[PDB]
Amino acid sequence: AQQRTMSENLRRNLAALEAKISEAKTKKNMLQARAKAAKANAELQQTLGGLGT
Amino acid sequence: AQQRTMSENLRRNLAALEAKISEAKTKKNMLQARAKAAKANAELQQTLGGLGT
Repeated sequence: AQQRTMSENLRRNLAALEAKISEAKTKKNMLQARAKAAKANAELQQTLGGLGT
Repeated sequence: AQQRTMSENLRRNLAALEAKISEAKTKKNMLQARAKAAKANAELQQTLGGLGT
């Protein structure tokens, strides 16, 4: 009875981590592109304006 | 008569130790798993949150 309670606690939190990794991988696809876009846009904003060289 | 009283005292406390070792072995089975579970869960709680890296 004790083992069964302990195992359930472990069985549940395993599912939570696997779901969490899935959540991270799903975002990581789009975040990488967001970071690339932002820098190029920032470089462009300087170009459009007079700021810097 | 003296020997018989002395021997009984020793005979009894032997049974108590053997029972005590049995009590320890029965718990040790489940305690080891409890200790493993707790650490992995703690590591996971940091992951779920923002705390640490």
